Amino acid sequence: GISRDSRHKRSATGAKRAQFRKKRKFELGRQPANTKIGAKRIHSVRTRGGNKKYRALRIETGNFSWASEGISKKTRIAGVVYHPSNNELVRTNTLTKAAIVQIDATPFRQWFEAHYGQTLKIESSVESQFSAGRLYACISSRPGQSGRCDGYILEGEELAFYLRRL
Amino acid sequence: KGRKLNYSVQDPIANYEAPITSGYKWSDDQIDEFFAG
Amino acid sequence: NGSQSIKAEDEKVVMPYVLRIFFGRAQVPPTSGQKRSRKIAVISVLPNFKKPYINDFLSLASERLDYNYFFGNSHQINSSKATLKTIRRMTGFVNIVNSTLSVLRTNFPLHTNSVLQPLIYSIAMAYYVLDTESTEEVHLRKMASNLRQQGLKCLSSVFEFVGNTFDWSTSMEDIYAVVVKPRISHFSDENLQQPSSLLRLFLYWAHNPSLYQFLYYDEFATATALMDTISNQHVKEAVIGPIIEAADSIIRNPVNDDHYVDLVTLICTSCLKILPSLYVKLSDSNSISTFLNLLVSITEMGFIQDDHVRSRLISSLISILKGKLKKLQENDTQKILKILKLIVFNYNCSWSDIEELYTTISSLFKTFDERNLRVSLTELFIELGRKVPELESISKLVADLNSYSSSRMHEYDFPDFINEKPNLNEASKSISMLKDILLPNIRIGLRDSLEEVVLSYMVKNTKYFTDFEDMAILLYNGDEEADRRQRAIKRLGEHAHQLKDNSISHYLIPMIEHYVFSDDERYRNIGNETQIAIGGLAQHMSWNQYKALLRRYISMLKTKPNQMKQAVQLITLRIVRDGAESKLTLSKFPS
Amino acid sequence: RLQRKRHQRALKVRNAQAQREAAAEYAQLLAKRLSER
Amino acid sequence: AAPHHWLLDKLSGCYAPRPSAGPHKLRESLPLIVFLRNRLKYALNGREVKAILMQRHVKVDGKVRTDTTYPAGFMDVITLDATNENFRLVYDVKGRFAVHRITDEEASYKLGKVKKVQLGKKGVPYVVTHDGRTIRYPDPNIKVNDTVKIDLASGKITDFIKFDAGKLVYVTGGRNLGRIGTIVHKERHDGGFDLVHIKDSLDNTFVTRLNNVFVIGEQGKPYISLPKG
Amino acid sequence: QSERAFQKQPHIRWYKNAGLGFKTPKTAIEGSYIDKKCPFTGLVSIRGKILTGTVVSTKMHRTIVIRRAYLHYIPKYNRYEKRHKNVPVHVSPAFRVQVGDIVTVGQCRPISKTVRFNVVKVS
Amino acid sequence: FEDRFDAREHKDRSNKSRMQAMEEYIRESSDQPDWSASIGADIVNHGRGGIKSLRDTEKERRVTSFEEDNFTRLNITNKAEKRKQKQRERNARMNVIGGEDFGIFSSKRKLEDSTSRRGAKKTRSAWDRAQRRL
RNA sequence: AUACAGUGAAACUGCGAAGGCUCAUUAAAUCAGUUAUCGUUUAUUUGAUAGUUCCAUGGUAUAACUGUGGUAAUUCUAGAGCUAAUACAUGCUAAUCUCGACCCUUUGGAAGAGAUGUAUUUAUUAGAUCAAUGUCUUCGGACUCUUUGAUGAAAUAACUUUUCGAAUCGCAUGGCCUUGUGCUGGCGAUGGUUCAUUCAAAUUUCUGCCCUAUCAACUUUCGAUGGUAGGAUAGUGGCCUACCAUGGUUUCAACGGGUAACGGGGAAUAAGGGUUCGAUUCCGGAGAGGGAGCCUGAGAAACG
Repeated sequence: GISRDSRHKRSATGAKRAQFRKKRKFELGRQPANTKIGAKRIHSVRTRGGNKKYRALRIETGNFSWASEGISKKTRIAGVVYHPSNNELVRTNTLTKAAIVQIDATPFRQWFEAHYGQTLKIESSVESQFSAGRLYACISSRPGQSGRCDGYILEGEELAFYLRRL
Repeated sequence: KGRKLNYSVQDPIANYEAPITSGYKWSDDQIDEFFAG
Repeated sequence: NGSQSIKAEDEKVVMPYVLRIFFGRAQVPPTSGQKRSRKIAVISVLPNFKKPYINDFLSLASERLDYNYFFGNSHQINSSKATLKTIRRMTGFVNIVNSTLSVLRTNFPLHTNSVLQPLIYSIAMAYYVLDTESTEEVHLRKMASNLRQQGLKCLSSVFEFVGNTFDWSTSMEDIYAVVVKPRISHFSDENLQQPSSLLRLFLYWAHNPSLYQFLYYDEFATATALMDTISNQHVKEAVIGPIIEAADSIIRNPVNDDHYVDLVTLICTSCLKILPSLYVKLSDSNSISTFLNLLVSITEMGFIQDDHVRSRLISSLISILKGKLKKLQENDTQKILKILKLIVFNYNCSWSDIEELYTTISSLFKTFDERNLRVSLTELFIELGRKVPELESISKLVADLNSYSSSRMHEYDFPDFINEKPNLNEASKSISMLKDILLPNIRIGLRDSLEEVVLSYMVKNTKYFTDFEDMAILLYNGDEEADRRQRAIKRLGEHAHQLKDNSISHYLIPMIEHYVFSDDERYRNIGNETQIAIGGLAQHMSWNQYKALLRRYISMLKTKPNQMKQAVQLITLRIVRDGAESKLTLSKFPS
Repeated sequence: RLQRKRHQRALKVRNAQAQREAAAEYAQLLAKRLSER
Repeated sequence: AAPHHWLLDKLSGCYAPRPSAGPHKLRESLPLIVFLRNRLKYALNGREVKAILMQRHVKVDGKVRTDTTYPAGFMDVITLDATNENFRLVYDVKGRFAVHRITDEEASYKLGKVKKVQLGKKGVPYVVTHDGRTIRYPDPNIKVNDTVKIDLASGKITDFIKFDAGKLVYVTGGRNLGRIGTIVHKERHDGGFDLVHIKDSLDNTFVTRLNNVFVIGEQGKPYISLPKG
Repeated sequence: QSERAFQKQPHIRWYKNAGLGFKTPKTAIEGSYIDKKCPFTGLVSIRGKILTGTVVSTKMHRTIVIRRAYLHYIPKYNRYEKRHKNVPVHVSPAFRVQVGDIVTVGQCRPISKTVRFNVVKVS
Repeated sequence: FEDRFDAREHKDRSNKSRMQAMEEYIRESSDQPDWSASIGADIVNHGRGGIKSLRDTEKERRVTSFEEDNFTRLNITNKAEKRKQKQRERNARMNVIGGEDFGIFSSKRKLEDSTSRRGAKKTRSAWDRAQRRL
């Protein structure tokens, strides 16, 4: 990154003759670490005293949350199909916040068969993924700042809310 | 489409390199009789 | 290492049931002692050996919680668990009173019971082990003294074990063997019952059906004993009615009325309790109250009384006819209760109720004139049904006027009790007049005219649908009455209802002036209606802030005139709240 | 060394018996204020 | 290089003493060197005021706090052991720090304006003041700008003064800084020039802010003693 | 009321109150509007000062351009030249503000490059 | 708008309007004596300087009061002394004749503009001037 | 003073330097005050603030130091041999908290059931009622609509390569008899996690003295104007990028034109007669040969 200041750009009035200043330390834009899938490597960068910041690049073990009961359990990552904060970001298959990524939902199968007995009330277009294995789930946590991959599962309303999109 | 495809002329790259006369070691007749088909 | 072992438990399910049962069998083979303790009891135990046993119970709890469906259960794990529980009971009840290792082995025993209840929490209708009576007799000989031990708000080791044993299909064999419901009913009929009493009541209500579907005659007599417990626990669900979980009482009372009719005094107690189920708490919902009144009717269809429960059911119908809730479903249940109450008053009630509730027909206006020409001497439920029809139930307007006039005719033909009935008529007409009704306010005005049977011309001209010369003559009648606490409060309430934020009509200044003139003519009656004037000024002061403050400001200014005349007459009072309301007016001044 | 092992344990249990009792001892004063309010 | 509040004579020096960090801000406090050395003159220079600070005569707010630039702000009771010196220092009418002399039963406490009440962590009610005494558990009816009375032996609130219309208020801030009389008017606006207004000898009127004013007692009975002329 | 991706929803239908003499309309308490930066449900909290004036343009959505003429006692040429000010402001589900419409706003948490004020009142 | 703490408007100025002709008339019509020195004690360098002016002996009295009051000698601070002592003694030998300064008579500064002709009690009403007299 | 014991070259250590010259000309954007940050960082100042334990003390690997040397040579070096820690990094640790079946009456709690943290990043929700001085008194009560008040519009399911439950010291032999350091046992400084304050910084609301329409258009030509999401942030923020809408300022002075902008703006002290001389902070930002990239710290795009 470069900057965080209004001095390089124009305001709501249209001004000119900028030529302002050598940029300070507190306009610090670090490089955009597009977090991907790999082996888990988090860079421990420093800022503002001992404010360590976890910059995750190759995180896997996503803690994704069963919605209707709120069961955040551990799984892997496959790939993001739709994220128009950059439509090339899904072409390159990175992993950022608020992305809709696919999960092999085998521990969710284990929890359902463990606290319900039988195997398969829950919606049908996610029951198809209960059968097959890959369910859609959206990342909540920030791997570029907190270094973690947490998320929430897609269950019904939010599922169709994304499936009608793409 | 503001910063998208500015068809301007830029200062440091206007003489960043220099061309070559013969270039391809083949002939252009070799191009024509190379991919006639 | 606790977090590391928690990770090992969260990943300790990936292997099959064979490997899970093998790891559980290796955990069982630490300190089982099945050669020594599978017969009756253990040979020896130590503090660190019980710590291996307490760790074994903790590992059983962690394994069951991890694999909380299958758990890889085995009879070797069951025998190791029974040996550990018996060794914990033996060490705790045979060691001397030093309490350190005794409390360690007691918190080992409560945790081992929690891990035992976890096995039935995980694998309940999966194993159903046929050699249950070994562990059942072991735990019974251990916890014989736990009679009223599980009676608390949080005691849920043996209470949860009893609920688990009672909420099964064929695991009630150890229940119906000797006793489960006896000790459960002892702690249930304990008088210091906290809110787990409702949990035990729901467990026995669900568990009476397994003891009834059981083909064994011992379980049939145990279901009879569960009905006998429902008859001998007639104070617990009464005293523990502190929440809205009265559907358990309504579900047991319907089950009891459908199941067992054992005494006429029991049916009278059930009917009086379901009468208290509608005369105890006003937060009972529609389906619960309907099923409670239907259960009272179902006990009355079997074994009702002829005078006492007759009057109790008549009071029940006199409340339910003023209710008539839930789109005539409560009205139909009230008609059934009036037809089952079995009296002459109840016979006239069922007649005059069925003749009006015939599924939205003109039989209501037929039956009003029918009972008017053939006026019944019961008259209580008749006045209830004819005052619900005089309220905001649109039809029977002239029939409501004739019903009020006929009640007045009966109250004049009495010439005491029917005058106290007219007191109830006036206390109903007061809440009718202080309302947003249109037809029922005019019916209450007609009832006021029939109670008034100058003043009669004033009432009929206030109910004259003219409102300009009518309101002028009302102001002149107030002037003649100036030159009555509840009576003038009712007249001013009817006037304020006819001029109650109806800002699509003129002369609202003269309407509020007539309200304040009647308020002044009541405030002149200082010996009686000073309290009513204070209440009317207080209600107008509340209306001065309640979402509309245009005419209520002039009402405040003109109700200040009673204070001005009183202070000119005084030339003792309560200055404190008057000054605080002056401060509130000064705060409204800074708006 | 062992006398330090005496004094460390004694100051630790005294620190517990001071702090963890004083905390509830003003939480009960909060309970008195809540009962009177 | 000085402020106005210190009553500092100009013929003193060149470098002015910056107070160190502490309870109060820099702009509303005087350090101990400008207190003892050149105001009531128990010293002649920085060397001997450091000497008596090492001797530890000062007992501000019941603790010693041996420091030269310790920022004694509003009504921190400076206590000196020799000749039982008890000093409550308040604002005069023209912006300076008038240091009134008080007695022991008055220096056994102080008062403090409450700034905010918090549900911080683990269900604990919470109160701060201008010296930042985070004391446990007041009543729920502590609004902003009320007045707690600190114990000064332990830290507990002993008495409480409610901020409402008809209370004796002290103004420290803006162009009203250091006035007393608290009643001509009340006017709470919605973001500025919001206050209770203060009288004069002819009962004149005044405008200030909420945070720039804080209560000291009642109409005739403050349990603080005040200096006179 | 969902024309964009990424789970358009409140962020914890939802409802709160900033207090301090500004009402919340009933659709803004319980309605289908999201209230992302409208301060009644919102994510922002209120502070600062409150300014009042009429508008000039409400052309783009979530842009309320207030005008604010105010008196100032000019001593230079001893006559009052009339003031004018501008401030962009995000929408609220209470009034489609047209030309005229003296409204007021409270200071909070810079939303775009130049907006710190969000509408709280219409009269 | 809002208030802002102004020590320049609650600071004792009292010197923009202190004129020596008015002060001399007040000393004449004062009817309480004036603390003059024993007559030789106020000449300065055996007569190499002046006598000393009234402002100079007032300032000397202030300096000795502050001196005894906090036990400190004042100094030979170079910038302030090269301004004030040399410029002060040169205008002293210019304008102070025999203990009396005549510098003011050679100086344009209007008396009635600043120091007389009251600004607060300006009495810009006939009624206000009538009530100010009566 | 036969394991230490004073002088002390040269080495590790704690800190020191804790704020100094020149050069090109910025019109409330440099500056000054002020509003706010439940929109954010914070060393130091100050006030507060920790409950998971199955069959008598933990490991080699480096210095300084010796010894062999190289090179013209440095605060340049390399082999070989030892050796210590508040250096590195694995690891030893009593039972007390509520509801109280029972009470024996005061020396009152024995049985049972429920307990027990922090630091990181994910979701549901705790966050309408009852008491009278009075409606009717039938001198009893269903009482809130009236007359006043009150609880009230962090509890849990998980990650993290997780920090800790004192290897600090001082003052006081003091109490006990578990038959010997058996328990020591009282207090205070330094620790130690977290919050708030203070300090400082960054943003941000507004206010503040040249003539200017021969500057009437500017802004989308470093996004112009806003919306949605992500990235980066100490966080707010078109600060940057994807997508979308065509906006926004202006004759109520946009935007643009220059200097006695080596002068000005209170930036401040004022002086007992100097009336724009007469006290100072700051001209604008940079630079450590020249641009570029990186690093350190509570604070930096470091005078080192």
